[PDB]
Amino acid sequence: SQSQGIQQLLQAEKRAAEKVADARKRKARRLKQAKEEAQMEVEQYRREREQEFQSKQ
Amino acid sequence: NFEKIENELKEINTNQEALKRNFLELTELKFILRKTQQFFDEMADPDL
Repeated sequence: SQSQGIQQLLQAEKRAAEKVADARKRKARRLKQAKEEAQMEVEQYRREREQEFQSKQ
Repeated sequence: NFEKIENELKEINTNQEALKRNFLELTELKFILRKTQQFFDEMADPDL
């Protein structure tokens, strides 16, 4: 019936809303991971050149 | 006296026009609102 089908459509759009929300969540998580991973590699480099600086000393 | 008589007659006439113009549309809106509840209430257990 038309009413039931269209209500099922409202459900379909709520599904679409869920999908887009999932996309945004993935993006935020991935961006945060990028930030942290870059910071950690930076820490590795910082310590490495600290060590080389002390060796030259 | 007569000038005011004519003025107020015309005022009431134009007011009737405007009021009817608004009234018809808002009444049709009332009816659509009423029937759309039946349209919506197939499985409307959730809030919206």
